[PDB]
Amino acid sequence: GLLKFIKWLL
Ligand SMILES: CCCCCCCCCCCCOP(=O)([O-])OCC[N+](C)(C)C
Ligand SMILES: CCCCCCCCCCCCOP(=O)([O-])OCC[N+](C)(C)C
Ligand SMILES: CCCCCCCCCCCCOP(=O)([O-])OCC[N+](C)(C)C
Ligand SMILES: CCCCCCCCCCCCOP(=O)([O-])OCC[N+](C)(C)C
Ligand SMILES: CCCCCCCCCCCCOP(=O)([O-])OCC[N+](C)(C)C
Ligand SMILES: CCCCCCCCCCCCOP(=O)([O-])OCC[N+](C)(C)C
Ligand SMILES: CCCCCCCCCCCCOP(=O)([O-])OCC[N+](C)(C)C
Ligand SMILES: CCCCCCCCCCCCOP(=O)([O-])OCC[N+](C)(C)C
Ligand SMILES: CCCCCCCCCCCCOP(=O)([O-])OCC[N+](C)(C)C
Ligand SMILES: CCCCCCCCCCCCOP(=O)([O-])OCC[N+](C)(C)C
Repeated sequence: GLLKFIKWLL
């Protein structure tokens, strides 16, 4: 979880 949202943010 979580990492996918950060990959979008990046
Ligand atoms: C600054 C913070 C101080 C500490 C406060 C206490 C917070 C404790 C939070 C503990 C949360 C535990 O989540 P979990 O059971 O794995 O739910 C997620 C389940 N899935 C992966 C299936 C979506
Ligand atoms: C704004 C204030 C924020 C404070 C944040 C404090 C965070 C404390 C984190 C404590 C360590 C939690 O490690 P964990 O659940 O085993 O991680 C790995 C999770 N998976 C196994 C699902 C990959
Ligand atoms: C993008 C990733 C998002 C992950 C979100 C994970 C959410 C985990 C939530 C875990 C909540 C389970 O504790 P609860 O029964 O409500 O605890 C009691 C709470 N009080 C002491 C304040 C009454
Ligand atoms: C990036 C985030 C990682 C997860 C960090 C842990 C978050 C834990 C939050 C738990 C908050 C519990 O509060 P409460 O008073 O029982 O509210 C209940 C609110 N609902 C009825 C809408 C569920
Ligand atoms: C404001 C201060 C900010 C400090 C921020 C510190 C960040 C620490 C990050 C610690 C990351 C630990 O990764 P890990 O559990 O081994 O990853 C497992 C990843 N997969 C599930 C994809 C394999
Ligand atoms: C008040 C709310 C503030 C929230 C602040 C959130 C900070 C999040 C920082 C997340 C940093 C994640 O690092 P990472 O790549 O998994 O680290 C492991 C490094 N290697 C890949 C080289 C092993
Ligand atoms: C105890 C520590 C303080 C409380 C921290 C609580 C953090 C909980 C984070 C929960 C994040 C849930 O993401 P969500 O709405 O499903 O994502 C948006 C999805 N769409 C883009 C498709 C609309
Ligand atoms: C008001 C509160 C604001 C809090 C804001 C927190 C933001 C946290 C951002 C965390 C970013 C983590 O980056 P990373 O995974 O190491 O990037 C890797 C990127 N490349 C693969 C291209 C090298
Ligand atoms: C505790 C304080 C919480 C503050 C919460 C602030 C909420 C408002 C965040 C608004 C963020 C807007 O980003 P955006 O232009 O859609 O990003 C797109 C990013 N890429 C171009 C890399 C895809
Ligand atoms: C602090 C400003 C917050 C507001 C940002 C608004 C969205 C702008 C558009 C998205 C910008 C994406 O940048 P990034 O690929 O992650 O850049 C990383 C650059 N360094 C490798 C040099 C650290």
